[PDB]
Amino acid sequence: VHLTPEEKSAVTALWGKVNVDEVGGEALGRLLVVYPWTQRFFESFGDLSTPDAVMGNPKVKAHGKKVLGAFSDGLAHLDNLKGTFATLSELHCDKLHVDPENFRLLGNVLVCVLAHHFGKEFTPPVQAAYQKVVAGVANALAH
Amino acid sequence: VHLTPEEKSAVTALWGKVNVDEVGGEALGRLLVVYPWTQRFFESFGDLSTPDAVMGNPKVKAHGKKVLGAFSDGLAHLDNLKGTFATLSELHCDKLHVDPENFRLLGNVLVCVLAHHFGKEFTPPVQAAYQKVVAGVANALAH
Amino acid sequence: VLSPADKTNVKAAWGKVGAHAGEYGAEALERMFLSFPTTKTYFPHFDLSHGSAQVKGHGKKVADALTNAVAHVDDMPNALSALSDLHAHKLRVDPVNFKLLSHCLLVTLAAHLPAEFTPAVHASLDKFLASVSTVLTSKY
Amino acid sequence: VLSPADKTNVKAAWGKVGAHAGEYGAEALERMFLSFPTTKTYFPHFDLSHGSAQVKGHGKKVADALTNAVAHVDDMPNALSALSDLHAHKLRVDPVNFKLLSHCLLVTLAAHLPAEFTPAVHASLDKFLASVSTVLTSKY
Amino acid sequence: QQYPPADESLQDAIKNPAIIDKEHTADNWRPIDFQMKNDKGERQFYHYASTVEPATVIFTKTGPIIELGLKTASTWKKFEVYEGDKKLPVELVSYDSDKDYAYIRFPVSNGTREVKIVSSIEYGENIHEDYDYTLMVFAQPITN
Amino acid sequence: QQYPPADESLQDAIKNPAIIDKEHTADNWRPIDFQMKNDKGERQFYHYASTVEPATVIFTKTGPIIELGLKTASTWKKFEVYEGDKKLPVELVSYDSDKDYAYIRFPVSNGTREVKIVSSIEYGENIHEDYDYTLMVFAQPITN
Ligand code: HEM
Ligand code: HEM
Ligand code: HEM
Ligand code: HEM
Repeated sequence: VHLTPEEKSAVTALWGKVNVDEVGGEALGRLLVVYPWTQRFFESFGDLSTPDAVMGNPKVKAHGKKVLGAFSDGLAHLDNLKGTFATLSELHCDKLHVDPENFRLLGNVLVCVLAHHFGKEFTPPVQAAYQKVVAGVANALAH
Repeated sequence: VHLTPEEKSAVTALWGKVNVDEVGGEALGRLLVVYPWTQRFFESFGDLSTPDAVMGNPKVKAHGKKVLGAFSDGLAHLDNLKGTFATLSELHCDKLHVDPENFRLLGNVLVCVLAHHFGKEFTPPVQAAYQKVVAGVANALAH
Repeated sequence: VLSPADKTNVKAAWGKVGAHAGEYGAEALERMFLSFPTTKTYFPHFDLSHGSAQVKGHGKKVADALTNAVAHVDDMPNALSALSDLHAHKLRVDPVNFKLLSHCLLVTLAAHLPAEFTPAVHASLDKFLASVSTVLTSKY
Repeated sequence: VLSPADKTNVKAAWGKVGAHAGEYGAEALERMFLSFPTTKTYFPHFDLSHGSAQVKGHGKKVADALTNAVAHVDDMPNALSALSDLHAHKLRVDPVNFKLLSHCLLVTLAAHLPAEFTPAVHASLDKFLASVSTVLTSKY
Repeated sequence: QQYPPADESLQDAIKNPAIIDKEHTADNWRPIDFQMKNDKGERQFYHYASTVEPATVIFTKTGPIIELGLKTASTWKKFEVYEGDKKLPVELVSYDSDKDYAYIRFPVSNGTREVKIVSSIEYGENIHEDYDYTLMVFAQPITN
Repeated sequence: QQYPPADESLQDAIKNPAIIDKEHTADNWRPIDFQMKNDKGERQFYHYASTVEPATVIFTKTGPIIELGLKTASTWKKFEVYEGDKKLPVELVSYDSDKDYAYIRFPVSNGTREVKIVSSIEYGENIHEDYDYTLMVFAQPITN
């Protein structure tokens, strides 16, 4: 990811305000509801029959925190996304058989949740910075 | 591209029977008709208003031969697609601004033209071999 | 969204398929499983060997469903309601897999009906299959 | 393909946008041009600086067209006929760009209407925008 | 054989097989335009979005009848129509199963210019919304 | 004001404003199923795909009339209907502009079991196809 020092500062500043316990469950939860085929991969999590069931599912919330933390690791090692997400890439490809396009979907859902949380503070220049980060992570997982 | 020696032999054998003067114009022509937004990139070629106009366009035919020859170069250097298509990748990205998804579309159209030309000879094991080649070329151009 | 021309192209072309629809459906699946092995994970209950009785049988059901879809192309959601239930609600099939079967169907039709597989017909069939895929992959 | 629930979600949510539809349309475009600079090549006649009078004006036309589309969601092809002519026949806009504007619209709606942007509403809006995109990008 | 009134629960009234895909064209009729307005004078968007324009004025010996096509019929709950202060009888004459359109009728007085609508929607996982006021303003006064 | 007969060019007859989105429900009528067959005894797929099932038998004093809904009306050219050997008059009564459906009517004899169709389609960049024979076989003999 090619980010200018100003973009890194803006991205890091807002990420420090992120409710890490909540934002991850909302992003993953919304992935499963907005793109319902993704529920197939998380059938071990149990009841995913309704929106209220998904968002209230403690295993969706628990796993969402893992995904956010994965993104937090990505904010470090921005010049080496391929190497850091290599172990996760192999998991999602070889064991889970997740299609690359879905990584972009979750990335875009996280951005919608960030806008939902921060509102007017999630300005267009800030979003543009996060789009590069989520695109970088998606590509890294697809590598 | 990870192809077994049997797959390389089958791919090379059918490629020697390919009418290189014709197949490229048909593939590119069909790309423009089946996926009409691709006509925007080839607006310098002139009249693309109808199917008959596209398939009969000598600049579509002339350029189609360039694309086939590019694939023929790809059948060589199968263990180094990224390096061989590097110069073309930069052209399509920096100058033309073509979206990666379109490379997969043209690849799949070429495969349909190969089936159209060879019929029953274009067997499922052979197609499977060509799918790996077109996916490799698409990924190389997207790199 | 299909034009009147698109609908006509598809209907006329599919009429020339006729009794061999089940044969092409079977062949398209065979091609999909070989070309795109990740699609095999949706059929673990099948014996996915070549010339599989289940794959041949399934191809006929897939062909009959496509035939039904072509006959009701103007209102596919109502016509393919149970099929959407199966693929979208129960199976939760990833839309990427529908693009792969669609491409394999086009490959099969091009190989068996070259006179009918013109550029214009190709365009309309790809557009039709994309609409069928959206219907089968949407919870409505 | 939208469910009755999807249609209702979109209509109810869009009613709460109201007179600020032109403001969100403008903001969604601003976000698209900044986030995805390849989309700027479609507007070389525009001054693409921030707070551009053309971008603000265009946002209102885009919002009014989305409003029209929501009001005729049951039959968008007939309602958006001239708009399909512009985008599909004349502009030949790549479908990838519609996904980008759609995402930017969702980002804007989430930021300005957080109480309305529930998971269920999110789902229906994404589905609606995808249908609008297919209509505008298809020659019918 | 007895179903709820279109007034109280349109989504339940449309299940009646007696009106599913039933013909409903009149002998004497005229198309009429209208606007849906909210309490703040704005366009009431949900109702504009959820109604077929134009509506139909049907001429009968008992007075003029307005026929309105309502979209997403399976999501509508209450749909009460008032002429000024008095509540009008709402009848479901036909339900289009293919597109989920319900066609309702209600009688109005001669020279009626506006009619008040009190309605709600109810669907999905307990999603419920009340529209306490919508004004259906006709393009011209209703006649015959 | 004069348009080509539905017989000769359906796609041109449907442009007539006198029948665009016109009401066409009958007083006395019955739904009737049918099959479209080709010269080889197979289903004639284009016609099965391009017709609304069921069709309608309309009862009139001059004999029973069959009403058939034809899809992609703007693509149909010739659509001649024959009862045995004799050519029947084909009338376009309504065209649905929103879905490109044309509703045509033709009179048949009492106890008619099958009717012959000679038709063609014409569209796009000079694409033309003749269907010299299609047999419309009714589920029961037509009565009243
Ligand atoms: C950039 C986006 C994504 C990130 C950062 C991410 C990250 C992760 C992480 C950190 C784990 C935990 C691995 C472990 O247990 O050690 C995981 C597992 C998993 N991921 Fe993802 N993932 C992403 C996208 C997706 C998508 C799109 C899907 C499918 C739609 C998916 C499906 C799964 C599944 C099914 C598991 C295993 C869960 C379990 O068994 O507990 N992931 N991923
Ligand atoms: C794997 C598929 C493709 C291959 C192998 C390929 C290869 C080539 C080649 C060999 C050239 C000639 C470069 C030169 O003049 O030196 C070229 C140019 C070009 N390509 Fe592609 N290409 C592919 C896909 C696409 C796609 C999908 C598009 C857009 C939809 C596209 C748009 C263009 C355009 C507009 C030119 C310049 C033509 C001109 O100005 O004469 N290409 N490509
Ligand atoms: C052209 C689009 C498709 C059509 C028309 C189609 C049609 C059908 C039909 C008719 C059935 C049987 C319904 C029944 O007997 O209840 C079926 C089942 C099934 N489909 Fe599809 N399908 C399509 C795409 C796909 C795709 C892309 C996949 C995933 C790769 C898929 C996976 C399955 C599976 C796993 C079953 C159940 C197998 C069984 O019956 O034992 N389908 N489909
Ligand atoms: C949500 C989907 C979209 C809607 C509702 C929409 C709506 C509109 C409207 C209403 C117009 C003006 C029509 C007129 O005045 O004749 C327009 C023009 C235009 N659109 Fe879109 N649009 C959409 C997506 C896109 C996308 C993705 C692009 C490419 C990035 C694009 C590029 C353009 C361009 C270049 C014009 C002409 C600009 C001008 O009027 O000077 N549109 N669009």
